[PDB]
Amino acid sequence: PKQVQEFKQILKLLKSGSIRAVRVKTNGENTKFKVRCAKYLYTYICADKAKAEELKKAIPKDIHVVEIAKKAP
Amino acid sequence: TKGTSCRGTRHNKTHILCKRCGKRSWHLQKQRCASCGYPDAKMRQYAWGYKALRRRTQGTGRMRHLKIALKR
Amino acid sequence: AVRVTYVRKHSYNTKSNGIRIVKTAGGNMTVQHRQKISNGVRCGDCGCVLAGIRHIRPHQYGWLGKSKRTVTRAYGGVKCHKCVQKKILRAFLINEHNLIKLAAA
Amino acid sequence: TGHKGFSYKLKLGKKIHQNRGVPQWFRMKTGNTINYNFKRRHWNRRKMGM
Amino acid sequence: GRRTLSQRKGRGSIFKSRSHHKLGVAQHRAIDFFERHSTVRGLVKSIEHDPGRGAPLARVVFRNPRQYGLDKELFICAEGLYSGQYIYCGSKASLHIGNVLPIGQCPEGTVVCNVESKPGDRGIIARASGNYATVISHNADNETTRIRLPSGAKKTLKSNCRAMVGIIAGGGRTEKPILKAGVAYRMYKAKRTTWPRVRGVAMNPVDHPHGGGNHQHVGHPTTLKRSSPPGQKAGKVAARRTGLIR
Amino acid sequence: RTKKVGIVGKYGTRYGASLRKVIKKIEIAQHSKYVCPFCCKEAVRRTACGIWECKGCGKQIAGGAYTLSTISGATVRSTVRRLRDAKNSQ
RNA sequence: CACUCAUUUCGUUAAAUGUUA
RNA sequence: AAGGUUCCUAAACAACAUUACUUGGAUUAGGGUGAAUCGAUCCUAAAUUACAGAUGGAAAUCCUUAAGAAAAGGAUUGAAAGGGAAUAAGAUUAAUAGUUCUUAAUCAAGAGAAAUGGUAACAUAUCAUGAACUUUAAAAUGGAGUGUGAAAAUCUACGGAAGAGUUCUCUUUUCUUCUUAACAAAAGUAAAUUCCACUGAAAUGAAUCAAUCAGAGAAGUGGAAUUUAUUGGCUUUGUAAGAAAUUCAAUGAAUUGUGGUAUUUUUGCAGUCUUCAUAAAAAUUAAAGGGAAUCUUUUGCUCGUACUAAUAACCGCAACAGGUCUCCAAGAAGCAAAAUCUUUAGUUAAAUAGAAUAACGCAGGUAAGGGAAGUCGGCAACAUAGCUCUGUAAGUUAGCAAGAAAGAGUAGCUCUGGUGAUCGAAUCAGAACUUUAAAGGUUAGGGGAAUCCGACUGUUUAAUAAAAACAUAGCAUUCUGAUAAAUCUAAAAGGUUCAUUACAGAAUGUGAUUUCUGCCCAGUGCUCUG
RNA sequence: GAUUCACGCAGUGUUAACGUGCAAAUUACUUGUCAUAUUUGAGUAUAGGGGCGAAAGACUCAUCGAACUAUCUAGUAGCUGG
Repeated sequence: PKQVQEFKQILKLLKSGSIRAVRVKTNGENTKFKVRCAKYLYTYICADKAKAEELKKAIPKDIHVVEIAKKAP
Repeated sequence: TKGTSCRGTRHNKTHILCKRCGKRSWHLQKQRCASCGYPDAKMRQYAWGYKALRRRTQGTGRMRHLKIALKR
Repeated sequence: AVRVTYVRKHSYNTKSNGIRIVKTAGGNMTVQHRQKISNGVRCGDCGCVLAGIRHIRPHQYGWLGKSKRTVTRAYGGVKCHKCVQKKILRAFLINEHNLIKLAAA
Repeated sequence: TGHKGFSYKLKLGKKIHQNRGVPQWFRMKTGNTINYNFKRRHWNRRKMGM
Repeated sequence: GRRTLSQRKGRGSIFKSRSHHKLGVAQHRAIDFFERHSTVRGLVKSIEHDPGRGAPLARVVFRNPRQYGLDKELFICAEGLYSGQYIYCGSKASLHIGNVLPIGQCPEGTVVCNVESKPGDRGIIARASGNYATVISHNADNETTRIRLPSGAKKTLKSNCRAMVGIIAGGGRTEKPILKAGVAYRMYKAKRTTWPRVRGVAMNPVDHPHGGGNHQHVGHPTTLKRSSPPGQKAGKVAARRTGLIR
Repeated sequence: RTKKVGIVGKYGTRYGASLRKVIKKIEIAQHSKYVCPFCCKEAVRRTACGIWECKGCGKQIAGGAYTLSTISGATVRSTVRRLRDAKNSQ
């Protein structure tokens, strides 16, 4: 597992076709966008709800998205 | 301590099974069999061991090919 | 305290059977397997440990980057800077001495 | 031992297979004298020596 | 009777040399053209402790006379040799400590070591700690020279026999008194199995010719002929003299 | 601290007065420092029997068993030097 | 007595031996 | 390792486990052992064995790279404790699990005229070519003792959340949980060591527990590198809370701070000491010198894997008080991993019991007065015993004797003082008062005066002898120049000391140190340059 | 190759227990020793007129002043028994 640091690199990950799945985990303070790629699982810790919504919109519609909360699937 | 006590450390095999004669007579460190006289090409037989000759010799086994050749 | 067991079937505390007992989830402790401590590179002349090269197992040098297993200098990774500096002075001063002593003195 | 050669394990399995009694139907054959297998052994009674 | 310990030593089962950590064979380089008619230069890279022998060994590196590469040697270090030194082997080598010269090039009175008994056999005599041979005289009529062995005997060798100039390092090793049986035990760590020596008188008649009776005594003269068979050749053999000499 | 048994005090009372006195002289020389012949620093220390290493100067020298240079090897060095002069000059 | 040619003991990567130039 | 199905379940109890058994390691029938990452496989060690050759009447022996038209250099085997490419957490089964499942990784083998920066030490998500050949380094190296970095466990300070225990006597109380992997990241920040630049130290400085270091250049200032149980040591971050732990409700909800100049274990590091001891190799990997030539995806074969590992699974005829190699390791108390008691875990069964309370026993004790008078002999038992202070003789190899011998003190409670850093450590000293006057529950030297033997540490007759016997260091003698001495073999380009070379190899006697080794060469040996 | 305690090991004494034993050599207490001439596993080497032995004729699979096993062998017996 690797972590992307700022908002720019994460977008290029969803823009690229290498993506396989996306899981969004909402915590009591932040929300993590975990992009399941071929080799690694990249994650972005978004602490701003406004920028979280922007990242949710940028997800391609043909990919599976899992929304996680206090209860795991 | 040469009796009961000294037998506690006996957990290393001198002999294992032999590939040619099937008996637990293959000396590991000597690398030869004490019963059939392995890698030696000739089977180990002695005239003083008359019983050992009648325990493993011709006719003591299946005789898979020779049982047909002689009767033919 | 929590007592542990070996995971592999090596029952003796040899050099390759080093372990570390670390804490895991729920309070129980698991057994790791720790690497052996390795030496580094030495200068071929003075036998001093070379700088800029990590002390890892020999097969792990292949995994490193190209620049991480040498120094960007002549005889880098086999000779110290003091080892090299004397090689340069030996080469130049002996040849210069031969030029004047012999070779049309 | 846990560690063993492949052919040694198969000879251990054969000794397990041979440690069985006469089946019931065999005992009802006419002119039958084989009721108990006398080549039987147990781990705590006789060591098979291999 | 039984077989004495001297007989059991010749089979070499537990009495084999404990030569596992030894550096190697210490000798001169094989004689070639460049050392018969010229000189080669060798660098003393390091000085090491060879297990089982009292003198240090030198790792000399000659470059190569004919091919490309190195020629790693292993000399018996002469006293005064140091790391990084240049030593020379050859007929025209200078008379300096550590150089290897033919014995005929050494002036009379020269002190040499690691002398060859036969030319090209890579050193025989004067190889233990602090030991040396002295050149006595030369004889150009038959190309032979006379040297004095460390035991005092004189030997006549071919003039082209090779030797190293100087003293073998490590002298005075035997002048230090061993004090403990443990120290003597460690001395034979890289040597044969000989140390704890049971006296023959302390044995039984089956074990030894000295194996005594009710009193620990030999009973017969201890000076024996050289023609005594093994198993009875115990004591002093062909003793010309005997006792505290005056 | 001790009147006369200085370094052989580690032996206690169990090897004889003379044997302790003979080895006392050797052990003092064996564990002493010597002047480096190349850099003149009192830094040469024995590592193994016959091997003397010069600490702050980086030289390995072959020498005596318990001293840097034996008296027998000292005369030999002077003997060879004198013999070489005679050969060089006539 | 002189030699080597069987014979002995060796050494090497059988790596400039012997005679001229 | 050894055993070999003893493992798990169900039915069943004739025999077996010195009574009995509904129990069982016993009877019957089924079930059970899942690997690219753990091992074997691979490499070599001591050593072992081939073809050809050498030797032998023979069987066969020798040689292992020397003898060879064999093998760029030398063949086979030899380690489940040595070397070694790469996997972790949680869950799961009646039983297997670094092996299955979930999630997340890693490794190997594949497929899709040749760069910059820094003065320098040296540094740049592949970058930025690098053949033959050669070299270097790694794999890969004893032990002791001291100091110290980090982690874990234990203890503890602050702040709580949740549950439990005691509670007519108190106790803002006692207890339990508050966790997190492989592999990677790089907010913040360490200890140690080695180098580099500036400058040039004497009125000599720098420093350590100890040392040790400096004009072949100290200290100071500023830098570079490496080590610290994976990336980069620690906190922190991704994995990752969605797991797990502790609770509550009837699947759903709650929480999961921060510290310590404390002890122990583990793991590194730094210098010190010690050797007539210097304390493996190969597979395999990287770098250098040289300058010839011009992100996605696939696969990962074979074998072991159950169970015991012992007061019942092993070896002793057995469920034998015997023997048998290791890993992890809580509290009290103490110098202590001692004796004693307890927590987690395991167990209450381990060749049957009940009544009675004779003799004589086996094991454990006590005793008036006397105190070895017993006895071959203080055998056995008693006795002394921890710590602090005072004190300690003859003799002596001057090191010791020595814990000599001998004497005084020691409890509980209430206080004071000393030993540090910019709040904390148990340690030491002293002073009041009280008592049954204090090491003693457990643990825990009896001492002195002589003589004999062996100098000392050590070894020995497994199963009646542990010693004065053997060894030992010291001393002394003998032979030997290596084609030798000793010596194995029937023989041998055969073998051992010998990878050796007189400060060595081989054969002997006496047995540390001090003092001394007297006279005898007729006899028997040995020797002669006759 | 100092003195001691502990984990371990041994075997000084009781000439204790037991002596048709827990045991074809063990148990208890006392005692000694308890890392460098130390302890110990696995691998490996040495074989019967041989090996190995800090030496006791000790050890070499409960067998050692010459192992075990088989053959010569139904060895011979002026001696004992029937």
